Amino acid sequence: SFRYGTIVSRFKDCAALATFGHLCKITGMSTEDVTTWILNREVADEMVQMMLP
Amino acid sequence: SVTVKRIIDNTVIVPKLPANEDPVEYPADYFRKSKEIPLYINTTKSLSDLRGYVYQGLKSGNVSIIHVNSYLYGALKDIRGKLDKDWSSFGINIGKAGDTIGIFDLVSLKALDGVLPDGVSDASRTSADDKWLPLYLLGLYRVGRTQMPEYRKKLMDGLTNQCKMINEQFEPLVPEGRDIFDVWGNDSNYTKIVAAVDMFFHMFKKHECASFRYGTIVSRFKDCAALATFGHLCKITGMSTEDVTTWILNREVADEMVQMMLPGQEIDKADSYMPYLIDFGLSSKSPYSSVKNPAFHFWGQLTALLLRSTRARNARQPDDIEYTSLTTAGLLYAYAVGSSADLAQQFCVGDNKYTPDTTNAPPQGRDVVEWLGWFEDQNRKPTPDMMQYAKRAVMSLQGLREKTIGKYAKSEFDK
Amino acid sequence: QGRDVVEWLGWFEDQNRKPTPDMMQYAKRAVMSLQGLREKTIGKYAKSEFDK
RNA sequence: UUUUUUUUUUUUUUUUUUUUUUUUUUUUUUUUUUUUUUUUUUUUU
Repeated sequence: SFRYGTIVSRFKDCAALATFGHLCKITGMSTEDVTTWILNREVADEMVQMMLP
Repeated sequence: SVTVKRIIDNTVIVPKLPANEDPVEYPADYFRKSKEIPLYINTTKSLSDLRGYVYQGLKSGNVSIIHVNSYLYGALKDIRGKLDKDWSSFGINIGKAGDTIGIFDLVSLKALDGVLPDGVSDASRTSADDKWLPLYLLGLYRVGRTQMPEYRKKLMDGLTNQCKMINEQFEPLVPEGRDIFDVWGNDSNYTKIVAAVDMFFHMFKKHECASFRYGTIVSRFKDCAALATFGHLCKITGMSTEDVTTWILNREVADEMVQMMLPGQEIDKADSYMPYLIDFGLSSKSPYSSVKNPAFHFWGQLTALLLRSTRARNARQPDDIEYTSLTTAGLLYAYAVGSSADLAQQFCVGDNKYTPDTTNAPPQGRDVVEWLGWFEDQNRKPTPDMMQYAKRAVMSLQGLREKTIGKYAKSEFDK
Repeated sequence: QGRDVVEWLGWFEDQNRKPTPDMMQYAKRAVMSLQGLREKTIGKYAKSEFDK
């Protein structure tokens, strides 16, 4: 129960990652199939940055 | 239907929903086990004292239900009522030729031994016993049934009925909302007293004390609304019980009808135990309720409405029935009766009219097969003419309540 | 004719996988004249989607 | 320097209750919030 309030530290300012998950569940597409619909240079860039191994 | 399979990987799934027993219980199938109906009149001590016990108790406070029961049995112990011909129901004999049977000529049996105040109360109250006090105690069962501001409009008609060569006043003061005298409804023995009062005076309509009936009337056919709606449909369509039966066009309405028309139930009998099946504790789940006839209730009451019933306006819309399928059925029936007027000459002066004298034109009369054939040829979809009939029927209905069939019907047909 | 999935899917095919204008009117009718409905319900969702 | 759901987790998710019911229906009645004595412009000479 100590989680209520301690929960907003989890993925704190990792919102971009969260919208990638969300975009998948809405389009219902695979993670890779969503990746292939990225059509702007600076959106590809950010994706590369977000996915570094 | 048995086997269903997931097509992606050829594996067998079995679809299943939770059980639902809670089955019906017929009047007849009860007297198969017991021959009597137990009336547990607890205390049988001092009848004059009880009159004061209930009077002072009702005058704001917690009057015991055990008390009033003991009172009512004492006050209504009039062995009046000259039996006209013969009285028998479900095998139990009650009357013969010229018998002088009273109102409690079904079982009495003594019970418990715990009483409240002890002995002689306040000798304050005169006779005026049987004259009005029993009417009131029975009259609170009528008022107790409801739960909307209609109470302070049905209790108003209680007080004005205790003046028939009487004229007194009132008793309690607290608003209802289920708290005061509403406890009594769930009393097996109290309800049994009310049901035996209604039954006695349904037979002895001419009797002086038959005024007790109004207040105890709401027990006759309690939880038998579906049966009432079937009668109403016959009256409003003008068709016979057989014809109406043939106009059932949904599988689950048919089932319900069959359930209701079980052969050995004495439902068409003049003076039977059947209408008091609930309050005499003969049944824990009426076969005849709206709850157990939801498809039939909706279908019957929707048609009734399209045909210009004023009752139906305010009927409850049930849950978990096929509204779409049911509604289009009801429409066909109403449209058919509303088109085909009966209209035949009845009287003459040696001068009669004889009836024998375009393509998508509706059938001549009110035969199901003719209309069924016509609906097929209409692509199994309701015509513009019948949709316009349904509109005209529902528009200009005013102030219809939430969750009624009237609200459903205006909303469906008058966009 | 009936209520069979294979059959209705084949008819949906014939309508290049997009809902018909009669279908849209059907759902329109089914949702218009729904009264006060609260936020984040499938009621609110359906009226927004089908009543415009 | 931030962060950028006036999002947030623990299950959950009819401002759903099942006890039976369900016309804010009771009709014993009886139903112009008609009534009789003419009369029948809130007409006058």
